[PDB]
Amino acid sequence: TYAQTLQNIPETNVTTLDNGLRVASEESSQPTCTVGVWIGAGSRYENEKNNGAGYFVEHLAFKGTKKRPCAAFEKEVESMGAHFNGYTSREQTAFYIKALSKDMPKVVELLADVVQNCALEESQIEKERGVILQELKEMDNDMTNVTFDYLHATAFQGTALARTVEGTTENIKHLTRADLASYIDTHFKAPRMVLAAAGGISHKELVDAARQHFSGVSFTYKEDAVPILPRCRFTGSEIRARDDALPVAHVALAVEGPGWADPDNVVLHVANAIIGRYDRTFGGGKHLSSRLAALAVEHKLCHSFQTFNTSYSDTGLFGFHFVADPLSIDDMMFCAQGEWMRLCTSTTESEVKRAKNHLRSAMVAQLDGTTPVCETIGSHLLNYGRRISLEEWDSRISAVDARMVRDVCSKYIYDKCPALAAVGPIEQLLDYNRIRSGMYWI
Amino acid sequence: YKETWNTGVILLLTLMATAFVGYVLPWGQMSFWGATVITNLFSAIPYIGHTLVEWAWGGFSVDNPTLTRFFALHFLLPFAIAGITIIHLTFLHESGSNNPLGISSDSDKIPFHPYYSFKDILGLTLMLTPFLTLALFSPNLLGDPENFTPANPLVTPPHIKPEWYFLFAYAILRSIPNKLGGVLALAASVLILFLIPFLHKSKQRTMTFRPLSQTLFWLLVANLLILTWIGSQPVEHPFIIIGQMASLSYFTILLILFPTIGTLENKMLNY
Amino acid sequence: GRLMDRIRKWYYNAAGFNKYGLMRDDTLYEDDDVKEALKRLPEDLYNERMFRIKRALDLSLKHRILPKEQWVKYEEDKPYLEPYLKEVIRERLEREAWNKK
Amino acid sequence: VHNDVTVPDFSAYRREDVMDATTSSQTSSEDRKGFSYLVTATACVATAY
Amino acid sequence: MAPNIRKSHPLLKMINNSLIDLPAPSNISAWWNFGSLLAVCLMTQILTGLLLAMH
Amino acid sequence: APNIRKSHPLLKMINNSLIDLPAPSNISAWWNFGSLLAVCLMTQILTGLLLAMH
Amino acid sequence: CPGAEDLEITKLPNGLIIASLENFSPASRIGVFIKAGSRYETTANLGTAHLLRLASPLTTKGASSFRITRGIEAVGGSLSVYSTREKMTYCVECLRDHVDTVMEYLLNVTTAPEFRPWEVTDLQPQLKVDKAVAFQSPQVGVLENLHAAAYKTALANPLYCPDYRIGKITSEQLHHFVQNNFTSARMALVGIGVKHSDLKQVAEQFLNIRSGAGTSSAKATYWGGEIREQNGHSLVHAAVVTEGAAVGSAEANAFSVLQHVLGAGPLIKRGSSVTSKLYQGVAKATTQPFDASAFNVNYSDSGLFGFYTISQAAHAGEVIRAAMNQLKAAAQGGVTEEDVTKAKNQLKATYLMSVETAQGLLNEIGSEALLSGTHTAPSVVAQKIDSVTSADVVNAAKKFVSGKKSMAASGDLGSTPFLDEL
Amino acid sequence: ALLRQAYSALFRRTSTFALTVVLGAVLFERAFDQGADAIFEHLNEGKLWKHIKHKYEAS
Ligand code: HEM
Ligand code: HEM
Ligand code: HEM
Ligand code: HEM
Ligand SMILES: CO/N=C(/C(=O)OC)c1ccccc1COc1cc(C)c(I)cc1C
Ligand SMILES: [Zn+2]
Repeated sequence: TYAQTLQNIPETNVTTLDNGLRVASEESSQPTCTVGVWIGAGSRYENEKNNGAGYFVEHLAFKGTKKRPCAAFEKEVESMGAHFNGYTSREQTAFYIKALSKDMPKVVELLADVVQNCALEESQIEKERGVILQELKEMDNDMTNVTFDYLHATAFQGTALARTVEGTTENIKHLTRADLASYIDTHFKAPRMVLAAAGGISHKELVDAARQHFSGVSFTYKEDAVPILPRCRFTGSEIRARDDALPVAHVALAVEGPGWADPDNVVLHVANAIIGRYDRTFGGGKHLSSRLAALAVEHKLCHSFQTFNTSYSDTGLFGFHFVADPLSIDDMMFCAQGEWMRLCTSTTESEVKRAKNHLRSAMVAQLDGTTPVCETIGSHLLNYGRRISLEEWDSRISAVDARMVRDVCSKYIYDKCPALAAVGPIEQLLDYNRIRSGMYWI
Repeated sequence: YKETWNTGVILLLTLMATAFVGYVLPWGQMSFWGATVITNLFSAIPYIGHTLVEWAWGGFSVDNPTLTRFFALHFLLPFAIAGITIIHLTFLHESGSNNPLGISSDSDKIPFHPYYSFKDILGLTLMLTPFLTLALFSPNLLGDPENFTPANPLVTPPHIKPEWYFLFAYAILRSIPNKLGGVLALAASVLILFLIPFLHKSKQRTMTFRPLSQTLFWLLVANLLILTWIGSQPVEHPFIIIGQMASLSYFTILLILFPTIGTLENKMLNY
Repeated sequence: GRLMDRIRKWYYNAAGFNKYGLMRDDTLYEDDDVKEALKRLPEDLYNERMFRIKRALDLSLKHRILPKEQWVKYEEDKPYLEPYLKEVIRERLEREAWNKK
Repeated sequence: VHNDVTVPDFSAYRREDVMDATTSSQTSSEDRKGFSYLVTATACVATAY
Repeated sequence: MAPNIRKSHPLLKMINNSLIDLPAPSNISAWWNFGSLLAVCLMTQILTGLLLAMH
Repeated sequence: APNIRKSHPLLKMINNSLIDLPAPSNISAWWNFGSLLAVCLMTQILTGLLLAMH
Repeated sequence: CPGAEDLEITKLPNGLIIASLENFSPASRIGVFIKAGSRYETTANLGTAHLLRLASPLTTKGASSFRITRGIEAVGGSLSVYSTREKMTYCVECLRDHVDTVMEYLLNVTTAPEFRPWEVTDLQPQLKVDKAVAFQSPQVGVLENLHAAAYKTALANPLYCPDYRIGKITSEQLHHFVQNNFTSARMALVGIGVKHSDLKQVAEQFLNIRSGAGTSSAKATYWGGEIREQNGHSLVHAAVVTEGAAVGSAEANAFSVLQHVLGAGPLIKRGSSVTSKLYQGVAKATTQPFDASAFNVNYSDSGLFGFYTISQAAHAGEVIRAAMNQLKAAAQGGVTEEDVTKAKNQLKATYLMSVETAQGLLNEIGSEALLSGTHTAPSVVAQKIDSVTSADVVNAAKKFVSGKKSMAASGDLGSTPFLDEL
Repeated sequence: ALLRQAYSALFRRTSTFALTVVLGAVLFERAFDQGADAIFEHLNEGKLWKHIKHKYEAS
C-alpha cells in the first residue's frame, strides 16, 4: 500500500571524502547494478575559445587512459559485460557504468581512471575531430533540438547558457590537446563530483574503493572552493530560422525559470502536468484530458507538443514546444498561449488532483532501474545538495492546490516578455508583439 | 437560424421606428398627436426618463425642434435598414434557406436562377397589383382623415389611433392602465420575438407535421387580428375587457402554450 | 388500457408525414446530436433515409403527396435512428457530467 | 551548422538596466513595464477626457 | 484564376454568389418570396422617399 | 474554428480587414491618409446630421 | 516493515494463469499477456491484429471510449498494447492505491470490446500513420521483408497492416479474431506490485469468453526467399539469416551465445567492439563507417538467425561479405574457449539487467507464465546458459553456413550482393 | 518605487488597469479644467464679465 511503500524505500547513504569528493548509494536486493561519476561540469563552465571541450572530452573519455589504452580499456570493459555510458550537458557531465554488483569495486577503478588519468592520445583526437564534426551535421537535423538550442541562444544571449553543448564548428576544428587537458584539469575535481551507485552494493564496500582510487588530496583551501558561476541574463526575445523547404515547423516559447533550489519548481511541474504532452499517436485522441491536447485533435493543431520545466542552478526555462504544419502554427500557438493563461486564471481542483496523480507516477517512473536511480542521485546531490526521497517529493506535491498553481504560474508567466524559437516554414507565427500580448487576459 | 432571426427582429424595430417618424412629417393632426401620445410614454420611466423626453423633443412639447430632427431621422433610418438587411442576408447565406418540410435540402437543391428569380418576380406582381389597386383607386382607404387637418396643439382629435400596422401594439399598450406597465407591454409585445428561438421544444422544425401547434399558431394569428381591431376602438366596455384578454392570450401563447404543446407534441410521437 | 396507443396512433396520422413517405425519424430536425447519429447509420439505412427525403422534397415542390396505398402505417414505421440517437445523447450526457467533477 | 549562429549585440538598443549580461532582468522587469504601462494608462485618461 | 467572369470578379462574385448560383431548396413555397419583396419594397420606399424629400 | 473571430461571419470582417490584415512592414506616413479619409467621413456624416437636425 | 516476498502462480480450470509477485514498489503494473498476432492472420484478414492493437481505447460493454481514457488519466494511470507476430500484451501502470481502478478498464479492454462499426472506421486511417512513423526507421523496413522472404506463412506475415488492407478491415474481423484467439488457455494475467490473492480474485470472478484454445496457428513453414527494396538511400540496411532455433528449444542458448561471440549490441558509448568479432572483422574490410551485428529470433515453432548490416551504398558489398566469412571462420573452430567464457557473461549480464525495468521484469515473469506456466528461477537460467559447449557454438555457426539462407535489404543496392553470391 | 508599485497594484490586471483610467480620468478632468480655466482667465485679467461684474451687482 502506497502511503507505506514510500517509507520502506532504503534511505540513500552519503559520506564525503576528506578530499572534497562525495559518495552516495541506494542498496537493493539486486544482482546487477550501476555506478558513475556525476561531475558538476558543463558547456556553461566554458568560454568563447574553448566552447566544446566538455564534449570533445566526453568523446575521448573512452578511447583509453594512460594506465590502459583503447584496446585494453575497451576489451577490459566489454569482456566483463559492463556498460560504460555517459553524457554532458550545459551544467552537468556524467560517466557511469552498468554491471554485476560483483564488479562493484573493480568498476569504480575504471570510472576513476577515466576522469583523472584520461589518455588523450593526440593521434586519437584528430580522429575524434572529424567525428564530432559529423555528429553536428547529423544533430543539425533534429529540429526538436535545433530549436531548444536556438531557444537558449536568445533566451540567454550574451551569457554562458546561450551556448551549444557541442560547441562551435570552429572550436571543434581547432581545440587542442592543450585545452582538452585544461578542461579536465580545471573542471574534473573531487568536490565538484559525486560517486553514485544503486543496486546490490553496501555503502561501506563502495565508499572504500573510492577512498582507494579517489585519493587525490587537496592542500590549500582553494581546491576546496566550489567556483560560483556568473549568472546569465534572461532576455525576452525571439530568433526565427526560416526555411520553407522544411516539411514541418517547430516552435519553442518560454519564460525565465526559478532555478533548482526554489520549491515552486514543484508547482510549476504540477502545472506542466495539466497541459501535458501529445503526438499524433496518442490513442486517447479527442478524449484526452489535456485541453491543449484535445483541441490539437479537434482541429488538427499540431503533430506534437510538450511542456517543459528545464531547471538550472540559478535559472531555468519554462514553456512549451510544438511541431506543426505551416498553416496551423498560428491557431496552435494561440491555443497554447491560451491554456498557459487559463493556468494563471481559472485552474480547477480537478485539474490539479489529476496533475498530481500524474506527476507522482512520472517521478516514480524516473526511478525505474539502477541507471535511472544513480542519475537522480548523481543529480539530486550535485544540484539540490541533499537527496530528495519519493516520500518527500510526494508530500511536497500533495500540498499543492488549484489556488497555489494560479499563483505560481501567474508569478512566472503572466505579463512577462518571453523567448521565442521558430524554425522552418514559419510564415504564420509572426509578430512578437502579438505573441507578447498573449501573455495576459483569458 | 438565430442570427438571421435576430437581425430580422432589429430590421423590424428599425422599420417601425422609421415609419413612426415619417408619420410626423406631414404635420397633420394625427401626425402631431401620434407624436405626443407616444413620445409621452417615455416619461413613465423612473427618473432617467422625465428628461429623456424633453431631450427627445428638443423642447417641452412636440414642436419644430422635433419635426426637423424627426425628418433627419426619417432620412437616415431607411439606409440603416438597407445596411442591416445586408447583414441579414449574410447570416442567411451561412446556412441557406430553410424549407417547408424542415429536413436537409442538400439532397436536392436548385439554382436561385431562374427558378426563384422567376418565382420571385411573379410573387412581386401578385402583390404589387393590390398595392397599386388600392393606391390608385382608393388612396385614403387606409389613412385616417384627421391628418388632413393641419396640426393644432390646442385641439385634440376625437380619436387618436395609428395606422393599422401599429394597431395591434396600440391595443396592448392601452390594455394596461398604468403608463409604465403599458409601455413595457408594448415593448415586450414586440421585443418578445427575440425569445422565440429559446422557446422551441419540438423535435421537428416546421409545424407542417404538427397539427396541434398549427391551430395554436392560427389561434395566435387571429389573436393579432383581434388586437388590431381592439386597437381601432375606444376605451369603453366591452372593448377594454376584450382588450386585456387578447393581449393576455397573446403573451400566454408565445410564452406557455407554444413551448408546452410542443413538448406534449413530442411525446405523442413517442420521442 | 389502450388509451395511449390509440392516441399515439392518432397523432401519428394527424401529423401525416407518412403521406410523404417519411418515417418518424426522417422528419427529425438535425441538431448536433441527430447530426452525429446519422453519420453512424449503416450505409444502406442511411442511403434509404436519403432518397425518402429527396423524394419527399420533390413532392412538396410539386405540391403533391403519395397515393393513399403508399403512405406509411403507424406500425410499419421503422425507428431506425432512435437507438443510434439515445446512445449519442447518453455518451454526451456522460462526458458533460464528467467535466464538472 | 546551427551551432555557428548567435544572437547579435543589441547594446545600442537595450534599456539601461537589462544591459549587463550578469544582472537578473527579473528585478528591473516591473519597472520597465510599469513605465510604458503608465504612458499608456495615461494616454487613456487623456483620450477619455 | 477562373474561366467565366462572375466567379473571378470581386464584384460579380457578389452579384452572383447571392442571387444566381445561390443554392436554394427545390421545395420552398410562396412564403419565401417575402424576402425579396421586403427588399424590393425598401428599394422603392427609399426612392419615392427621396423624390418627396426633394420637395 | 478555435478562437471566435475567424468562425464568426461578422468578427471575421472586423478582424480580417483591421487586425490580422497582412500589411507591408515598410509603408510610410503616406499610407495613413487611407484611414484618416475614412475617419474623416465617419465624422462629417455625424456632424452633418447633428446640423441637419437644426 | 515489508521485504522479500515470493512469486505465486496459480492456474484455474479454464487454463488461465496468474503470475503474481509483490515487490513493494510504490507502483503496480498489471498486464494481460496473450498468444495472438500476425501469425494467426489469414490472407483474407491481414492486419486485423494491428488494428486491434490500436483499437484498445475503443468502447467496451463496460467502459466508454471516454471513461477509459479519462478514467485512467484521472489517476495518473496509463495503458498500452505490445505485440509480436505471436504475442500480445495489454498492460496498465499506476500508483498502488489505484490498482483495481486501473483494472476495470484493463479487464474490459481485452475481454469485452464492442468494436462499434463507426468507431472502427473512425480509426482505420490511424494505421496509415502509425505505420508511417514506424517505417521512419529502415531498421523496421528490412525486418518486415525479412520475415516475408524467410517464410511462406504465419510468421511470414507483416507486423504492420499492408497498405491495401488499410480501411478494409471489418468490425466482424476484429471480433472473430478476438473470440477466436483471446481465450483463457492462451491468456495469462501477470502483474507486479500486488498480492497474488487479489490478482487472482479478479481473474476468476471477472474473466469470461475464454475457456478454450481457440484457433490453431498455421504451422510456420520455411521458404528461403530474398526481397530487395531499391530506394536510393545513402545507407543500405541488409540482414541475412537462416532458420535458427525456437523458443524453449535446447539449441537456443547456442545462438544466443554464438550471437554474443559474434557481437550484438555495444557497451562503450561511441566506441568499438574489440570483443565483437563480427564488428571487428567487418572493420578490417570496410573503410567508411557502418554497423553490423548478430540477429537472433526465437519463435514458438521456429526461429531466425544471422547478421545485419548498415553501410555506405558502395561498401554494402564488401561489408556483407566480410560479415559472412567472419561467420564461417567462427563456424570452423575459430572460436576460442575463452571467447565463449566471456560471451557467456555478456549474456548473463544483459539478461540480468533487463529485469530492472518493470517493463522488462513484468515481461519476463509473463512470457514464461504463458509458454510454460513456470518461472525458471534465475540460477536455473544460469545453470542452463553456461551449460553450453564450444561445440554447441561452432556447430550452431555451421547450421547457418549450410542451411538455406534468405536475405532482405533496403537502400541503394547497386553494390549490394545477391543471396546466391555468398 | 512607484513604477514598481504601480505595475503591481495598477497596470497589472487589465481590470485594475481600466479601473484606474476611470478614476484617474475623473481626477484629471476635475483638475485639468481648473488649471486651464484659471490660466485662460489670468491671460484676460479684468476683461471678462466675471471681473467687471461687481460694478452693477447689488439688489
Ligand atoms: C428589414 C427587412 C427584411 C428584409 C428586406 C428581409 C429579407 C429576407 C430575405 C431576402 C430572405 C431570404 C428569402 C426569404 O424571405 O425566405 C430572408 C430570410 C429570413 N428573414 Fe428576413 N428580411 C427582413 C426582415 C426580417 C424580419 C423582421 C425577420 C423576423 C424577426 C426576418 C427573418 C428572416 C428569417 C428567419 C429568414 C430565414 C428564411 C428561411 O426560413 O429560409 N427577416 N429575409
Ligand atoms: C424605411 C422606408 C420608409 C418608410 C417605411 C417610410 C414611411 C413614411 C411614412 C410612414 C410617411 C408618412 C406618409 C404619409 O403622409 O402618409 C413618410 C413620409 C415621408 N417620407 Fe418616408 N419612408 C421611408 C423612407 C423615406 C426615405 C428614405 C425618405 C427620404 C430619405 C423619406 C422621406 C419622406 C418624406 C419627405 C415624407 C414626408 C412627406 C409625405 O408624407 O409624403 N421616406 N414616409
Ligand atoms: C472616398 C475616400 C477614400 C477613402 C476613405 C479611401 C480609403 C483608403 C484606404 C483606407 C486605403 C488603404 C490604406 C492607404 O491609404 O494606403 C486606400 C488605399 C488606396 N486608395 Fe483610397 N480612399 C479614398 C479615396 C481614394 C481616391 C480618391 C483615390 C484616388 C483616385 C484612392 C486611391 C487609392 C489607392 C490607389 C489605394 C492603394 C494604396 C496603396 O498604394 O497601398 N483612394 N484608400
Ligand atoms: C461627404 C461629407 C460631407 C461633406 C464633404 C460636407 C460638406 C459640407 C459643406 C461643403 C457644407 C457648407 C458648410 C459651410 O457653410 O461652410 C456643409 C453644410 C451642411 N452639411 Fe454637410 N457635408 C458632409 C456631410 C453631411 C451630412 C452627411 C449631412 C447630413 C445628412 C450634412 C448636412 C449639412 C448641413 C445641415 C449643412 C448646412 C448648414 C451648415 O452649413 O452648417 N452634411 N456640409
Ligand atoms: C407619430 O405618430 N405616428 C403614428 C403612426 O401610426 O405612424 C405611422 C401614430 C399615430 C396615432 C397614434 C399613435 C401613433 C404611433 O403609435 C405607435 C408607434 C409605434 C412606432 C409603435 I412600435 C406602436 C404604436 C402604438
Ligand atoms: Zn378619424
